[PDB]
Amino acid sequence: PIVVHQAISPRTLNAWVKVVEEKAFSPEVIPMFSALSEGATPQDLNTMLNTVGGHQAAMQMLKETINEEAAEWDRTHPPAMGPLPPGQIREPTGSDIAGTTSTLQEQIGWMTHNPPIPVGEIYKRWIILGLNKIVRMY
Amino acid sequence: VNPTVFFDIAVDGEPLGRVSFELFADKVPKTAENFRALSTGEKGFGYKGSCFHRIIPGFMCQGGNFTHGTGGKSIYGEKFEDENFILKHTGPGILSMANAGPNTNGSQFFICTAKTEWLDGKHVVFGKVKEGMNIVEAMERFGSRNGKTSKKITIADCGQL
Repeated sequence: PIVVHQAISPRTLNAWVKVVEEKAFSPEVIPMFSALSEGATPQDLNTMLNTVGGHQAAMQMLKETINEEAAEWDRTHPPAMGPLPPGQIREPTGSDIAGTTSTLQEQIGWMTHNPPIPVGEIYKRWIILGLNKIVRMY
Repeated sequence: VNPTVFFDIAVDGEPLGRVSFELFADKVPKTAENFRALSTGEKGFGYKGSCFHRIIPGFMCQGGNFTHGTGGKSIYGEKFEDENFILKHTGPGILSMANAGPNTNGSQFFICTAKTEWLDGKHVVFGKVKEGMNIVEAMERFGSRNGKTSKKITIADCGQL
């Protein structure tokens, strides 16, 4: 979370892992995810998702949704013509928002830009859409 | 081997001055040729009457979007590959290709008004100002940190010398 970056709490991860594993909490998976990822960077979100052992098929299915949303973002957000001014980094691509091709420092730069480029919140939306599919299926 | 081209620049339709460029055909022939042919209008379209739509003081003056925001077209199709990155952005006067990422060259270009080393390996340098750098310097004052210009800066005429 941005608060300066601060590591995600150990027991935020706890909450999460223990909310994924237990079926009685299935309806609260999405709300729990939302509550446990407040101010999260994409790196934080990936760390949280990837901390879960024993749900590989579900996690692969989520990644497919994420990758689809990343490509849809790119379709509707063509990159701006450079050259980039000094001190300025690119507008984020879909893979940047998902944290695959961006660094923590780039993510922080976007999220604390004035006005904010809220890459954490955007990614969170994609993950939630994916979690809907997996709550439905798995 | 290396052709020379000129722009006659105008500010709100009033003549400002001539800027000439040496194009580095010897090192980036494909990129040189695109800019050369767009300058003469010999394909039936090109830079004549286009504007410098993005000027950032202390950085660069950008133009060559003669189709209207990512617009313009090369003489080879809409986009072409980065030819090489042999030449560097060493100082004011450097003429280099604008792009929206790797291998996305079209018609847009920029003139450096400072040393811009962080663009090395990302934008293809293909020429330099020969005469008229003081005109480029004057053009800078019409820009903003935004890039938005305060006046219509246009290429009233252009061609090969």
